[PDB]
Amino acid sequence: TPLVHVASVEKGRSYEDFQKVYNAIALKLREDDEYDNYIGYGPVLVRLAFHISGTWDKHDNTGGSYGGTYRFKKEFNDPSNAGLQNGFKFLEPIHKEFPWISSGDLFSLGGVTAVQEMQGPKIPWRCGRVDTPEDTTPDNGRLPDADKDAGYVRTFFQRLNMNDREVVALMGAHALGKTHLKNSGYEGPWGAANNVFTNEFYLNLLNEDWKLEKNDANNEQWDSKSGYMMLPTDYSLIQDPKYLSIVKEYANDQDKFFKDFSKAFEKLLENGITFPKDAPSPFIFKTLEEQGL
Ligand code: HEM
Repeated sequence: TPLVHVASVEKGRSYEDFQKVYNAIALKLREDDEYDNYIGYGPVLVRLAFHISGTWDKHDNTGGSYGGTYRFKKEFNDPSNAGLQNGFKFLEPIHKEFPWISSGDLFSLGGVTAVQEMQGPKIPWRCGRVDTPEDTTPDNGRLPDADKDAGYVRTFFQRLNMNDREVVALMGAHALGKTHLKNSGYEGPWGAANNVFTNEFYLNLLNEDWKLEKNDANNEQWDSKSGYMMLPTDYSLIQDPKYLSIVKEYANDQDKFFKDFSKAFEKLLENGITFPKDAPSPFIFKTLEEQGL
């Protein structure tokens, strides 16, 4: 009925092979630090990992990270994906260097690398994604809109099998990077340390004095006097009672948040994939720092 996407390890590669891809990405993150006014490419990679995974549909098993379909024009030119071409271009040279890795594996590894190199938690990762044909490319319109409420969010996430806790954990990724008017019709960062992974998102949500205003693209956003912004969907996390109690917990305990994020992120990246019993267990990569590089 539903497609079956069985993970198949890149022939003859082991842990050491993947750690090398990881190190290459990480070294290039360290090196191209001027991107986006010195934010670096971390945030854009994280966003890319979400976008390639978020097209999944638990009803017929289409979309998700397995097929590396973002590589095709249709998905590539998805209006919801505007701005991601920057993460793509960042990874190309890496792919050229390690041509045996599948796309889905590369896109998803980039997210993991980014998180860990920005001092986030360790995210166990699995290889085995296999490139699929251009016709397995999902139609545009499966990614979420920003101008909605908590109801919308819950519903949307349900399509990916995520519960409340998972939604809130994943959203703390909004501590990174910022919105760009030309990309999404929104402008401004969510906080101050936008290239270090922390629970800042939750603190800003609870602690700032947010004002609803229209931006230059004529969209509504929540603006704070500190110069931060929140999308309607971010703001909805404090409008929903179930969401709000989790926001508070995270605001209160970065460690808890890191644990929840880690699990949720890996789940997101593995949705739609079947891992045979002989498949290697998830790898945990060392950072540059841990290797002394
Ligand atoms: C309701 C769900 C979500 C909505 C509506 C949403 C919407 C957006 C929008 C409109 C942008 C700005 C794009 C631009 O102008 O460059 C953005 C950026 C971003 N998104 Fe989300 N997002 C959602 C969930 C997530 C999740 C689950 C993650 C990862 C766990 C994520 C990671 C990011 C990151 C890191 C950025 C900043 C990228 C940069 O600085 O280039 N988002 N998101």
